[PDB]
Amino acid sequence: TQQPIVTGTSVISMKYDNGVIIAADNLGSYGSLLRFNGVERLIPVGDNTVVGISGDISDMQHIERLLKDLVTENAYDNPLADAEEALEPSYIFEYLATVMYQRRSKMNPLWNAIIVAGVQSNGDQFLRYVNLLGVTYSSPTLATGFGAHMANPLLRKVVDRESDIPKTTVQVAEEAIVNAMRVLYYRDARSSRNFSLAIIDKNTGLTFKKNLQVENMKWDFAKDIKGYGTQKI
Amino acid sequence: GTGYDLSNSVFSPDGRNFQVEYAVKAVENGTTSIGIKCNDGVVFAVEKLITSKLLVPQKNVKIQVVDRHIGCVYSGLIPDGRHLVNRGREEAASFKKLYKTPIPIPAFADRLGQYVQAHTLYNSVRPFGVSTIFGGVDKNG
Repeated sequence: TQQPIVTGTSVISMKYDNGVIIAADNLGSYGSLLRFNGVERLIPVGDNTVVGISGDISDMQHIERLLKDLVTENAYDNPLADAEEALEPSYIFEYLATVMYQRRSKMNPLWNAIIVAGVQSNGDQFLRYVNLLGVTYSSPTLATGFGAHMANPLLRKVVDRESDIPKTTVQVAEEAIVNAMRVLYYRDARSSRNFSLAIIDKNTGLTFKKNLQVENMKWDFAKDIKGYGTQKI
Repeated sequence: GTGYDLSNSVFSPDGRNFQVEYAVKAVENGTTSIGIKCNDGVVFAVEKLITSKLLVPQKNVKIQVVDRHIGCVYSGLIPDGRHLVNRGREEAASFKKLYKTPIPIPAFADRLGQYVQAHTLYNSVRPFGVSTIFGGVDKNG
């Protein structure tokens, strides 16, 4: 991809004491046109990994097909494909990052930003980010696009360092993620009110909430704004 | 004349390819493997010869999976069976990539058949020393 066409906006995610949470709005924009609603941009890989993808939607579908075929090929000649030798978040992320860096080095990048979130076999939380340049990094909070400018400040208020992760309940993390999605809907011109969320916990399964909506929207004060300075009526 | 059985893809005066029949002999000397088509699916079974009790039980799996819906078992030279299963996995992968839906069982059967038959067209390659029972459930049952 030399120039993105149909794109998806911010993907946000954060760690908490028992796992990870990741959210992304269900919107595929065509330039400034909110063209495709109902675009799932969180891809669960098995039952312990969710890949959130932002950017070109065609490349996102390519990544989806790659993840499906990776799961399929991991099942081959592997009786522990449902047990010890199942696909780990770190494996999926390293594969994705290798692919992204190779595509970047061939001057034909997958125009995306990817956040791999999940829980390792030993219960450790995995939360890492790769992009079309091959740049990789991990943090207690991760976000792509506008989320990286607006959601990350709100989420770091909750989990500022590693020590704050064990103190963060899943309720606090989910509330922070939903508030960040609402703020993004407030101040991102290419965002959607409908979004999907995914919790990957070491004690419970993978919880995939779909068709969520930004609620509790503060718009009343807008009735008191008149003109752009000197207008009185 | 004579010497027809020394090279592959050579027709004997009775119209036979003796190298293929020798491959079938190699197949018949293999362990037993069966497949049963039922009303809504298929079952595959195989006998694994426990040469000694040093073999780790429940390991050394013989039944292989292609895509997520095709099962393949074979009798004969196990490595040739693994080779054929790898080829079939490539075929199923390419079919999924192009046509989106998982490969139907007749399509996969023809892929494997064309591969095995092509291995009987040239003297520079050896015929496959396996018999393969495979199948599964597609949109047609």
